[PDB]
This record gives sequence, structure tokens and C-alpha cells, in this order.
Amino acid sequence: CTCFTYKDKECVYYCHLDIIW
Amino acid sequence: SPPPCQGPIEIKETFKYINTVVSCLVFVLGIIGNSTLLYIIYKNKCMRNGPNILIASLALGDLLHIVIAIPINVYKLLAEDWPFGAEMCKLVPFIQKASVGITVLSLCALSIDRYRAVASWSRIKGIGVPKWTAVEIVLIWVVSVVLAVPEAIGFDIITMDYKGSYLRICLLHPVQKTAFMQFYATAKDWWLFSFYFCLPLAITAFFYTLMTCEMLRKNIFEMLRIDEGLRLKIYKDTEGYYTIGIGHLLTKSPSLNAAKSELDKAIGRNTNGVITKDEAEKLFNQDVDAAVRGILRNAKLKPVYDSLDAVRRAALINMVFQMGETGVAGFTNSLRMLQQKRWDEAAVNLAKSRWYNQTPNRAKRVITTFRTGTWDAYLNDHLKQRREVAKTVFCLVLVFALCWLPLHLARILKLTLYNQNDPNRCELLSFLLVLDYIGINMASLNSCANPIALYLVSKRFKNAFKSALCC
Ligand SMILES: CCCCCCCC/C=C/CCCCCCCC(=O)OC[C@H](O)CO
Ligand SMILES: CCCCCCCC/C=C/CCCCCCCC(=O)OC[C@H](O)CO
Ligand SMILES: CCCCCCCC/C=C\CCCCCCCC(=O)OC[C@H](O)CO
Ligand SMILES: CCCCCCCC/C=C\CCCCCCCC(=O)OC[C@H](O)CO
Ligand SMILES: CCCCCCCC/C=C\CCCCCCCC(=O)OC[C@H](O)CO
Ligand SMILES: CCCCCCCC/C=C\CCCCCCCC(=O)OC[C@H](O)CO
Ligand SMILES: CCCCCCCC/C=C\CCCCCCCC(=O)OC[C@H](O)CO
Ligand SMILES: CCCCCCCC/C=C\CCCCCCCC(=O)OC[C@H](O)CO
Ligand SMILES: CCCCCCCC/C=C\CCCCCCCC(=O)OC[C@H](O)CO
Repeated sequence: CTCFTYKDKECVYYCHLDIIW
Repeated sequence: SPPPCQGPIEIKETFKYINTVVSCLVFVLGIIGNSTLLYIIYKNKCMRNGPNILIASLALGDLLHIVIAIPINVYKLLAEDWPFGAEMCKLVPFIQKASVGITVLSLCALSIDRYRAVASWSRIKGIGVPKWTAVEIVLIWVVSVVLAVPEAIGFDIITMDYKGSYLRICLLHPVQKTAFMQFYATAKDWWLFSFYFCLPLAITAFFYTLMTCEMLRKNIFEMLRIDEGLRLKIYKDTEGYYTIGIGHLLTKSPSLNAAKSELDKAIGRNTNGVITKDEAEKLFNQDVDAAVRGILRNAKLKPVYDSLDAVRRAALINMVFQMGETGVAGFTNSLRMLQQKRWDEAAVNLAKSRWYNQTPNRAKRVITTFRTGTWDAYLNDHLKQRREVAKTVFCLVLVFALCWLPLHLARILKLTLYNQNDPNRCELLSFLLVLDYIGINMASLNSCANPIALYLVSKRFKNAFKSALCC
């Protein structure tokens, strides 16, 4: 799971809930 | 800087229940099936050949994938946490992609091996495991491992404060350290879609198509061998003319030496009237091409031949071999019935002919082929084997495509639909979480499904699973 920027905390939280892939 | 969302990111408990039941079933069934498959292949010296060792590599990849992908993702779904530290953060996705590589490259290798088994005439038939297959599998595993290295470099634990609460997150972190790893972070999911889905689908579909095209030619050979015999020595046909192979007329001259000189010309060596089966098969394939060219130059036969499927085309070529282009054209009403696809009507009409009266055994088999569009009237061991090989490759490839598509679509949808500036974007993120966990379960269902497909498609495996499990 990845995100464009660390400052997108919603995307990072999603990766925290997301599958490992 | 992207705004916070107006809505939550969450996974509903009802989905967690359903997804975890599926995960446990795929896990238990996949470990039993792939372990039993491996034990079948190791225990039976009769099961240790080229393709089954490739299947063993696939089964090991299945087990690796199931063990690395399901337990950790069940844990993430239920615990919503990462307790295992950075080393496991890197190792788990590394091993996961290695096992996917082994799976797709083993599938690719099997489709090529099955094609070679049909197409090669010099391949020695027997129980051996070729020297090259051993190095073939080592290379599959080394390549799969090397291609997964970016996962071990790119994943790491980061920390953030998220609306008050401190989180430790294992992910492919934004801001990679080198230019290559930055590019990997942005392209990874197109890379996985291309190299681990589209490319093996294209490769196996290509070799499957080459293989089934070749099997069609083998079937026509076996059909005419049954009906006209394979004669490796010059003989005289029913009209007294020197002939060889599968009804290949050499000359109408009464001189055996004249027939021998024609034969030597067509083979390119001094045969003294005796050829090999490989030589007869090449001769036969040219005779089929010539019969087809003649059929297409015949205004009465061409419309019929065009409209027929490949099997029924072979029955028409069969009749042309037996009675020539002009004789076959004489079946005016029967050819019309075939062109209109009135199979049962054409079959009853063809049985009223002088052709059926003179050679009823052969005509019955050709008529069955016209009636059914199958090779059933020519069923022998080679045909049963070819049907099973075809179904095995088709089924393995189809289940791969269906099982892995959802996870790739999930990652592609995020790439194409996610707008980090949208304050409502967490509804999409919550939906993507569901697709992602479904996608993991479907991908692992592939690993679980491969032993089941072999059980249903292969009589040899079906019985092997019976001995190992029902006793
Ligand atoms: C990371 C930098 C590059 C280093 C990368 C190399 C090191 C890791 C590779 C290991 C695979 C080695 C080959 C292992 C082959 C196992 C094949 C196998 O298990 O196949 C089962 C079959 O029954 C067989 O007969
Ligand atoms: C997202 C998609 C979900 C579903 C995706 C499928 C994965 C689960 C299926 C396992 C069985 C697969 C093997 C089924 C084989 C059919 C039986 C068969 O091939 O029989 C051949 C026989 O010799 C003449 O028909
Ligand atoms: C026994 C081997 C031969 C038979 C082969 C079939 C075996 C089926 C057994 C287990 C799969 C189903 C187990 C179900 C476990 C459910 C746990 C669960 O659902 O809890 C998650 C919950 O949502 C948390 O919030
Ligand atoms: C290198 C090889 C790695 C091999 C694989 C290592 C990872 C296995 C870890 C966990 C599996 C756990 C299976 C399911 C356990 C669920 C426990 C749980 O979810 O906790 C409940 C939570 O606290 C409710 O609030
Ligand atoms: C598929 C079954 C077999 C799987 C196992 C095969 C043997 C492992 C061999 C090579 C792996 C090499 C690991 C790559 C080196 C780690 C890179 C790394 O950790 O980078 C961190 C980065 O520098 C920030 O500190
Ligand atoms: C019958 C098999 C023929 C041989 C196989 C050929 C290669 C396989 C390539 C694609 C298959 C899956 C395609 C459908 C999957 C979705 C593609 C997609 O969503 O991409 C759209 C666009 O690129 C914005 O993302
Ligand atoms: C058996 C194999 C085939 C199964 C394949 C299953 C693939 C995923 C299913 C549905 C996704 C459909 C797309 C849903 C798009 C939702 C759009 C949305 O929620 O928001 C859009 C966003 O706001 C704009 O920026
Ligand atoms: C009492 C237990 C439930 C009753 C028995 C049910 C049987 C389940 C079988 C098929 C359902 C299909 C599952 C399809 C998964 C879609 C999940 C989903 O989309 O929910 C996301 C939601 O929007 C988050 O915000
Ligand atoms: C062998 C075959 C196995 C078959 C096994 C059963 C397959 C059921 C799968 C999907 C049905 C799901 C239907 C559509 C679910 C998504 C609809 C949707 O968009 O959800 C709204 C979203 O959650 C708003 O927040």
C-alpha cells in the first residue's frame, strides 16, 4: 500500500488498515 | 496539503466476519490440497516427469503464497495493527511477491512444456525428468526472488499522528530514497498488472493456442491412420497402384522401380521403398494441405468447407482422401444439409449412399464426426491424452485469470480514481479496503484451486488424490 505524500494522512491511515500487498 | 476527510475510513464488522470465514476455508483447503499434490508427486515414481515437476513447483508456490498472504492479512483485518517490527514489514511482502513470481512463471513453463510435448517429434517419450527442467525451475525461483527485492527495500515502518492518536504503519513508504525506488513506488501496480497478470496471460494463451492448433493436425493424422492405415512400406492400393504412408499415391506406373524413384524424390534420400513414421506424417500433412487447396478451388465444395468447424472439416477431408474431390462433390443433398447445419438429417442421408454400403465401418465413423462435431468415433489413448492436456492448461489459465483479476482491479481503481484533494475521498478509501481484502482472498483461492482443477481434469491425479485422502 502506498500514498503520494506523507501529508495525506487519510491515505496513510487507509494503508494502515489495508492488506499487505 | 490535502484536507482531512468529512467521513471515516472503516471496515464494517459484518464484512470482517464473512471475509475471515473465507480466509480460513481457503487456507485450510489450500494447504491440504497442495500438500497432498506434492506428496502424490514425490511418492509415485510414475508421477515424476517433466510437467509434474513443474506442477510441483506451482504447488510449492501455492503453499508459500497461502502461508505468507493469508495469516498476516487476517491479522491486519482483525487487529488493525502491526506488532512485528520493520524486518517482518519488509520480509512479508518480499516473500509474497516471490511466491507470486514462482506461481506465474511455473504456469508459463507448464504451458510451454505441454506445447513442446505435442509439437516435438524428437522428444523421447518416457518417465524421465529432463536435465534442462531442473535448471529451468532453479531459474524460475531465482528470478522470482530477484524481482521481489524492491519490496524489501521499499517497505518500512513510519509513524504519524492521526487526529490525536499515534500510529505505526507498515507500508511502501512515500519518499523513497533513490531514483529507482521512487519510480518503483509510483509504477509498482502497473508493473504487477503488466508482468504478473497480463504477460503470463498472453504467454499461456499464446502457447495454448499453438498447442491446440497442433493437436488439430495430430487428430487429423490419427483419424486417417485409423481409416486408411499407416503403411511404412510401398504397397498396392485397391486399384493396384503403388502407395505409401497414409494413402499417398506414388505413381500409376506398374514399375516398382518407378514408384521407388518417386518416393526417393519426395523424401530426399534412398529409401528402397521404406519410410519412417515421421516421414509419413510430413507427407500426410502436405497431402492434407493439397486436399484443402483443391477443396477451395472447387466451387461445389468450397462453400461447404468454409461453413464447417475444424472437426467437421476433417471429416470432409477424410472423404476426399477416400474418394477424391469429384466423388465427394456428388453428395449434393448431403453437402447442402451440412452447409445448413442439419447434422442429424445429413447423417441419415449419408448412410443411404453407395459409399456407406461399400465401406460401412469407415462411413459410420465419418458420419458420427459430421453428426456430433467431435472426435468420439476416433477415441484412442492419444486422443484421450490430448483432451486431458488441453483441458488442464485451459482450466489452470482460466482460474488464474479470474482469481487474480479482482486484486489488480482494486489497485488500479485507486490509481485512477483517488483524488487526495477531495474531502469526501474516504468513502472511496473505505470501498477500496473491501475490494482489497476480497482481492487477497481471491488470489489465494487460485493457490487453493490448482489442486482441485487437476483432480477434476486429470484421471491420473483424481485417482492419486483418492488413494492419498480416501484411505
Ligand atoms: C537477492 C540477490 C540475488 C540472490 C537470489 C538467489 C538467492 C535466493 C534464490 C533461491 C532460489 C534457489 C533455487 C531453489 C530452487 C527450488 C526449486 C523447487 O523447490 O522445485 C521443486 C521441485 O520438486 C524440484 O525438483
Ligand atoms: C473470482 C472467481 C471465483 C471462482 C474462480 C474459480 C476458482 C475456484 C474453482 C475451483 C475449481 C476449478 C476447477 C474447475 C474445473 C472444472 C471441471 C473440469 O474441468 O472437468 C473436465 C472434464 O474432464 C471434462 O469436462
Ligand atoms: C477440517 C479439515 C477438513 C474439512 C475442510 C473444511 C474445514 C473448515 C474449517 C475451518 C474453516 C472455517 C472456520 C471458521 C472460523 C471463523 C472465525 C471468524 O469468522 O471470526 C472472525 C470475526 O469476524 C472476528 O471479528
Ligand atoms: C516469514 C514467514 C511469516 C509467516 C506468517 C507470519 C504472520 C502470521 C501472523 C498472524 C497470523 C494470525 C492468524 C489470525 C489471528 C487473529 C488474531 C487477531 O486478529 O487478534 C484479535 C484482535 O485483537 C481483536 O480485537
Ligand atoms: C521465495 C522463497 C525463498 C525466499 C528467500 C530466498 C533467500 C533470500 C535471498 C536473498 C534476499 C536478499 C534480501 C534483500 C536485501 C534487503 C534489502 C534491505 O533490507 O534494504 C533496507 C534499506 O536499505 C533501508 O534500510
Ligand atoms: C483471452 C485472453 C487473451 C490473451 C490475454 C491478453 C493479455 C491480457 C490483458 C488483459 C486481460 C484483462 C483485461 C481487463 C482487465 C482490466 C483492464 C483495465 O482495467 O485497464 C483499463 C485502462 O488501462 C485503465 O486502467
Ligand atoms: C470474477 C472476476 C471479475 C470481478 C471484478 C470485480 C472488480 C471490482 C468490482 C467493482 C468495481 C467497480 C468500480 C466501482 C467504482 C466506485 C466509484 C466510487 O466509489 O467513487 C468514485 C470517485 O469518487 C471518483 O473520484
Ligand atoms: C449475519 C452475517 C451476514 C449474513 C450472511 C451473508 C452471506 C455473505 C455472502 C455474500 C455477500 C456478498 C459480499 C460482498 C462484499 C461487499 C462488501 C461491501 O461492499 O461493503 C463495504 C461497505 O460500504 C463499507 O463501507
Ligand atoms: C464459484 C462462484 C463463487 C461465487 C461467490 C459469490 C459471489 C458474490 C460476489 C459479489 C457480489 C457483490 C455484489 C456487489 C457488491 C458491491 C456493491 C457496492 O457497490 O457496494 C456499495 C458500497 O459499499 C457503498 O459504500
